[PDB]
Amino acid sequence: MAPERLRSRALSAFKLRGLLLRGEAIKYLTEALQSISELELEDKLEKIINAVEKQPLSSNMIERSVVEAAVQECSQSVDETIEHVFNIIGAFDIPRFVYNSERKKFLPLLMTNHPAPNLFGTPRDKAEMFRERYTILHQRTHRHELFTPPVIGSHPDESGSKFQLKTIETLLGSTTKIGDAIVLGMITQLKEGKFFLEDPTGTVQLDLSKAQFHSGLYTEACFVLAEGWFEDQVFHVNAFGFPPTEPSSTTRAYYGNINFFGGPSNTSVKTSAKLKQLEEENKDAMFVFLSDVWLDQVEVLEKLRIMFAGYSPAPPTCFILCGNFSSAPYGKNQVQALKDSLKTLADIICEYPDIHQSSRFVFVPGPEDPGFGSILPRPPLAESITNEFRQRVPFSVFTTNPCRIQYCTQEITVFREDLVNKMCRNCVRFPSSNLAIPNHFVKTILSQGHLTPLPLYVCPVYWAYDYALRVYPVPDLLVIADKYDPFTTTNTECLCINPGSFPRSGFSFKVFYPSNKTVEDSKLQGF
Amino acid sequence: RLWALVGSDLHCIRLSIPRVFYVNQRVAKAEEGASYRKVNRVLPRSNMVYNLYEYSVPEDMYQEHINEINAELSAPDIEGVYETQVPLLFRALVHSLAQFSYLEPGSIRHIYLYHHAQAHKALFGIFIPSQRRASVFVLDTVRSNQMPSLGALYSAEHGLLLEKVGPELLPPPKHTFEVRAETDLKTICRAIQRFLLAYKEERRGPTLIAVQSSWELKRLASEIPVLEEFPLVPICVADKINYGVLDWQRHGARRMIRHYLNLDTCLSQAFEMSRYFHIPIGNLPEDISTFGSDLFFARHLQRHNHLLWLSPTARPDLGGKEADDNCLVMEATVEINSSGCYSTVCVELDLQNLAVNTILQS
Repeated sequence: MAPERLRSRALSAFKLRGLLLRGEAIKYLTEALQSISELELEDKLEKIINAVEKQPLSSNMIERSVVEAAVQECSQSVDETIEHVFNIIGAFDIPRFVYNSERKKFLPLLMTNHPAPNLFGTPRDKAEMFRERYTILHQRTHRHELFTPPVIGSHPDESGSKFQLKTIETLLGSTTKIGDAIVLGMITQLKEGKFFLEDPTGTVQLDLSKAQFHSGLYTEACFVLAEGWFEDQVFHVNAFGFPPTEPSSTTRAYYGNINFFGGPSNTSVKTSAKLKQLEEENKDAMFVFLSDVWLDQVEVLEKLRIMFAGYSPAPPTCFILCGNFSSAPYGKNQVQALKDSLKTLADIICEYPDIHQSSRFVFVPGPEDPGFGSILPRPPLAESITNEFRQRVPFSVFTTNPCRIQYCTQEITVFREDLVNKMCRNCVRFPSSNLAIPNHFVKTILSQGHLTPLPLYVCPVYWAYDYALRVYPVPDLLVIADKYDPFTTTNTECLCINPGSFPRSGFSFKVFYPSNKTVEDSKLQGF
Repeated sequence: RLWALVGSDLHCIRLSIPRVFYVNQRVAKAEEGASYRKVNRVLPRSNMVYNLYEYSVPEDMYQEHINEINAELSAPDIEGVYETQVPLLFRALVHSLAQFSYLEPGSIRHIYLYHHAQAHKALFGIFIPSQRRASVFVLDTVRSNQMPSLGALYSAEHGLLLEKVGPELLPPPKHTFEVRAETDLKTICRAIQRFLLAYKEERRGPTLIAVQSSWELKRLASEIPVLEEFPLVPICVADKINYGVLDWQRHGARRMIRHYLNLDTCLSQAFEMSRYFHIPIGNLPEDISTFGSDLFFARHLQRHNHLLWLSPTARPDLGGKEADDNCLVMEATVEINSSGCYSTVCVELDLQNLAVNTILQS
């Protein structure tokens, strides 16, 4: 085709749509379109212009990179992809949204006055953690059926389905011995035995002589609906309860499909037709999850060899190895032992090259593993430890703890901490045994909407990064890796699972199939 | 397995003890013993002030039956959640016991051996008083052999202290030698296994192996099977020798032959330590050496019963930790800085052993 007419028509095609091409962009475009004639040229131009406009364009002027991506997408090249299909997101990479009350909308921080998060936070940020936790739970609470009736919704007035809400500052006043007060607030043992409630407006004593408590494991720093009456600067509790939990369908139906989970997608990955198709392109799309994988033990390494033997047929897309990787985490000794662990793991992986090229391997280190273990979100394992594994197994990613894994349209959260024991020791009211403890824990986590519903000295967190620990909206998987007990539970279209601790589960572990969201037990105890 | 001394070299028996868990409940939860006996050991409940629990009276008890907890954590002495773990070692039997004076732990016959090594020159060392055959077996300079293994393994030097600390050895010490050698990964350990199994039958089979040091590859546990006891004859790694190894004026006379007398040194040291806490040949001293203080303190905390002690990798004997109490760990030394000199003297004083002096006043 004539280069001058091809250039003129391509420039005109972009110009009529209001787009300007730089010299490199138009040159590359003419080279890419040189093999096409008038039977296809204009349709090709319209298609690639649509591909350009789909991208996050910041200006009418187009660099060569944008048209490169557009024409490559027009030429496919996304067949059997891993990008857009499987992402591991570090906790520091999660977008920092903030809920604005006047707009009643989540805004990204670039659209606000909020500063960037950093470890050495201000005195304000320490309060901002709990203030934002209250804010998210507050906007969650007021959208429940407890909301006031509409305009003459009932001929007699109703008290918000008998669940009308108030804050602490409102009842510090004329409302003495009002028998129907309900307040959202944080439980605190602000004096020993003399518990208090707190919200962003103020504080008040809790007379919890009767608790009448709904199922859930109550601790200090838990936010609760305290139902009771007020007298003598004391809130006399009639009942305690958590705020009701939302499904992600409800949350995204209200706020739209914002990508709260993070990752490359601008929208929530749960709503995408192409990604819905790519999720099911492999009927046995599959992942494996383990924890406390003590590779400083020869026994763990040999049993891992047997597990690779067992999953040579139908290998996963990725193996997920949660942390506390060591029998003996005790410093320099374990730095060298983890180097040896990863050398031996690379040897084993090269002894199964089919699994090496078929599966990825990701690591979520625990609080006891070497490095900045004790404060969350933990950074990844030290790069000097990983370096040989980086070059010998490029099909692997050491990442933060917690980390967010996305597989196509589904949301997986991975977090290593022995939190059930922490929660039950910081318990305010010993729960009823009729519901199992992992169900109590999962209900508490989902209702509190946070991975660490405990005081800061119980769960040390970098203050400005506390949003990364937030469970909101509810994901597809809560992979809470914990010594306590391997388990599987579910609520609000999530499956909340624990792979246990591999040396103490008798070397049992978990398997997950996102194509049908099923979970299977690797019951390989005699392996 | 308990290893002990008849008039011959050694004898042994297989035994077990009820390994205490302070389960802290027989009332609702129970197992095959109602062992709420004689509740007195108050110190874990006192250690737990770092963990902050109330009313905390001492204990309730039962055997370690399985590798799993009663997760419905509770107690009848006063209700709460507790460690319950203690029995990290067995120190005396339960189901007869002597006074354990006159412990006289020196068995008479043994083979002598040594493991210290360069990666390229590994010095597997046989050298004994009866047999003149010795060894410096293997090196990765395969074209040659370790040269001082004759002319300095033969020390040409017998120390006068041999005649003083000698009665713990049956034949007199004797330090003239000849050697043999090998080089292949298949042959060294396998051959030495066969050698030592045959060597012991010169003394007749049941014997200790007096390994003078295990500085190579921690060849104390990582050795081929012993068939009987491994005593803690190895010296700690004091001579951290990693140079080119042929400097045997020290690396042969002192490192090999004078460290024969370190048999008598280490063993007599361990024996006289056992006079104070009755564990001779498997005792911790010259390592961190805490077992003297730890086990005396434990048995005194049995005399007035308080606690047999836990020992995690970190410090304490208690559960969940409030970090505010750790802030002291997270974070008198005055310099009066008289840069003028006034009542001119040799300005000086120096003070020692102040820690053991401190405790006396309270």
